[PDB]
Amino acid sequence: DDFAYLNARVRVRRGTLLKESFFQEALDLSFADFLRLLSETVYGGELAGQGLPDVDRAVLRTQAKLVGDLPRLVTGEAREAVRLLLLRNDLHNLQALLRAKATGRPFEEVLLLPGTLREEVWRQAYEAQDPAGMAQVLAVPGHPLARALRAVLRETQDLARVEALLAKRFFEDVAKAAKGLDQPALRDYLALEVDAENLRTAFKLQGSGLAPDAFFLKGGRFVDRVRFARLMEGDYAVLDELSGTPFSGLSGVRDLKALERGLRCVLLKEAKKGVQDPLGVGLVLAYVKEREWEAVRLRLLARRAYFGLPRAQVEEEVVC
Amino acid sequence: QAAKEAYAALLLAQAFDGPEVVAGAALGVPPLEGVEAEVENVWGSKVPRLKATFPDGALLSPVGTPAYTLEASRAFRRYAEALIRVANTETRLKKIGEEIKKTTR
Amino acid sequence: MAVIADPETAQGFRLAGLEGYGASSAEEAQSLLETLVERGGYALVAVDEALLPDPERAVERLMRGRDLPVLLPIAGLKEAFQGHDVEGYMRELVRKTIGF
Repeated sequence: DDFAYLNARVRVRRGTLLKESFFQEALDLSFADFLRLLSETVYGGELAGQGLPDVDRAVLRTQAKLVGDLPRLVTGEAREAVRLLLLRNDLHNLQALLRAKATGRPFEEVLLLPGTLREEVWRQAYEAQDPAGMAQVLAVPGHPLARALRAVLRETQDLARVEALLAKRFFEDVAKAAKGLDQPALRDYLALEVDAENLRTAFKLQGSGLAPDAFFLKGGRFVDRVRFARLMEGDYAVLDELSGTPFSGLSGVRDLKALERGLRCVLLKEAKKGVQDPLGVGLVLAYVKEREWEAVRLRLLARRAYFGLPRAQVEEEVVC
Repeated sequence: QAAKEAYAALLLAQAFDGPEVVAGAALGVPPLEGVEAEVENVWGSKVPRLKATFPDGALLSPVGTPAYTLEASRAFRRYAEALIRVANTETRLKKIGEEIKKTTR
Repeated sequence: MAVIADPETAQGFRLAGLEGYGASSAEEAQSLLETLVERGGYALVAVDEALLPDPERAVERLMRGRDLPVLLPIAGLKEAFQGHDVEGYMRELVRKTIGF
């Protein structure tokens, strides 16, 4: 098993993470100067073309070899712990894959990177012609996200529903396993991920007339059914009573964009102070949030530069 | 500008979240008369008009990108609505063409 | 529908609720434009101001009249653009109404 070698491999990698002062420089640059800067970094090391499709691809391929190769390098008890983190990036691939089989559209225009399910699992799944067979091919790597899929697929074959019940059931699955793999660092974070999900499920489905109890799943810290119901009526006075959590910063805010920005920045923060717990999954935890967030800012800074958008429209979203 | 706001900021975070966004949202406008065509007889010959209002949803796609997904879905409205103005003036342009030409004639 | 625009901005009009078939393939998007309106099996056809056909006669002679509109101005990009107010006003005054 064991994170002893694996943590060590990641510590060398934390050396080539992009510090805050790069994005600071990049805003001052035009697209031509941005491109010269980008090539110094490790995302730059996969670059294959000046234009936009190529920037999206260099970023993605950097994430595929430095982050998406982690579950293979461990096994067992190590592997389950690392796997839960990786699983969110796999769910994104799965939801798109499930949707290409079902609505008959090509394999293309989806997210592919390795994680827990390999590239070949997604190709064999795609080519499967019965949803049940599609499901056994997915169940081969082993993970809680299969077991979550399997139960939802028994109730339904409707696209929109499978998507929602899979996500709900999946975070519930994740939580139980994670609580049983211990460590304070992971527990604090898990709580925030669920709390953030809860808020966020409420925002995405806002005003659809639905049940507010459906947007609250266990794992919480301070949020409950009533806050959800008020929130659903359109009242944001609930967020103004929400303190003692690091979402203290959501108070007095009522725009969906500022609210959701806020949750992603909070989750970033928890993970960045998990490096005072680098033992076990703590360090990897911090490493994945930072590679993800970094990749996102280079894509936003590249878009902002190419189309000559307003600076303040993106300067605020590239810092927490 | 507030349509495009999100669009252009969801291109390199899309091309694999394209799938997700189109799913939660209300499916495509019909290609055969998705718009509402109105007929109207008026001087300057019988010119037909129309208003671009159709369903497309807003702030209701589940899963995906936290901010951008929902903000892109909402943006569809700012196509629709905006397009009605040009929907009436470019058809008015063809009417006032007839008049002007017959007048000078 | 179809919106006929720049490749990257064409992208955002292919999303559900809307139906686009854009992209540039020419400087006035003739390659696409012509073929597409020829059928008139789209509820609306729209051509932006980042292309816009300098010979409008070309289109009319091919579609052969249409009871649905064509070439609705959309900006076609974002860079804080709002010159499409005064531009469209003069577009009107040059070909019809009073002079200057």
